[PDB]
Amino acid sequence: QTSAVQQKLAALEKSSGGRLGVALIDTADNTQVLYRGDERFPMCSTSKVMAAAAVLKQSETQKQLLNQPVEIKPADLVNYNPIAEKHVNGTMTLAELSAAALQYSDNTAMNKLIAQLGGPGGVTAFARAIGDETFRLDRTEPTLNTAIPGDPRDTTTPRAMAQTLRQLTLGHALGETQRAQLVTWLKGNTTGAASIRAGLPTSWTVGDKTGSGDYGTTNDIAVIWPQGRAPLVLVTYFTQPQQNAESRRDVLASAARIIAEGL
Ligand SMILES: *C(=O)N1C[C@H](NO[C@H](F)C(=O)O)C(C)=C[C@H]1C(N)=O
Repeated sequence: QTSAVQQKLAALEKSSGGRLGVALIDTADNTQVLYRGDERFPMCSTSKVMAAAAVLKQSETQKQLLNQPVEIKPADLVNYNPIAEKHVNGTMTLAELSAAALQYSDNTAMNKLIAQLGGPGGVTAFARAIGDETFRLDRTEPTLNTAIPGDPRDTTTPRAMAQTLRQLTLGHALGETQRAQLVTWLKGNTTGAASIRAGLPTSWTVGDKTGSGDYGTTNDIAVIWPQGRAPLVLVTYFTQPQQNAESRRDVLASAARIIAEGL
C-alpha cells in the first residue's frame, strides 16, 4: 500500500527535483515508515557513524584504545579537516578522532578511523558483524563522497541504516558504556540544525550525523527522543541528477516534518 505519509513524501520529492529516501523506526511499537527504503544512496559523511562505532567495539576489549595517539602529518589533510589541521606534526587520540569525525565532520579524522579498522572493508566487516548486510564502504575520504548516480560504492539503503543506527544507539550492538559514548557524541553534533532537527518540534532531543557530497547529496541520520514517548530513529537521504547541484537540507527538514506530523 501507499500511506498518507508516503504520498506526502512523494509530493515533496516531486517538487525537489531529486530522489529522496526515508526510513523511520518508532521504538514505541517497532513500526516503520519507508520511502524508497530499499534503494541505494551514497552515504557521504553519514558513514562516519559506522566507523566510530567499529572503533568503539574494538575498545570493548582494550580499555586504553580510545587514549591511543595517532600521528597527523601534512600529507594526511584532505578536503575538510578543521580539527586535524590543528594537530599536524602532532597526534590525536582515537577518542579525539572519533569526536572530531562525528561532531565536526572532520574527514582526516574519518581516515584515521578507517585506518585503525584496516581500511574501508574493515568498516564493512563491522557492519556485517552487527547484522547489516547492506552497508558498504569501499573508499577513504574524500573520494567516498563522489556520489555518482548508479555507483554502488559507499552506499546503503534507508532501511538498513535505520536498523543499524537503532541497534548501535538504543540496542546492544555495543557494550553499555560504548553505546552511551556514541549517543553523547551524536547529541553534541554541531552540523545538524538545518536538517532533520529543523523539521521536528523544538522540545524533542536529537543526536545526528549529516553528510553531503557531489550530485547535491544531502543526508542526515538521527536518533530522536520525542517529548512524551519512546525514541525514534530516522534516516533521510537525498541526491540530485547534476554533479554540481546545491545542498538541500530544507528537503530533509521537510521530510522529518511530514514524518513527525504522521505520528
Ligand atoms: C561529509 O559528508 N562531508 C564532511 C563535511 N561534512 O560536513 C557536514 F557534516 C556536512 O556537510 O554534512 C563536508 C563539509 C562535506 C562532506 C564531504 N563531501 O566531504
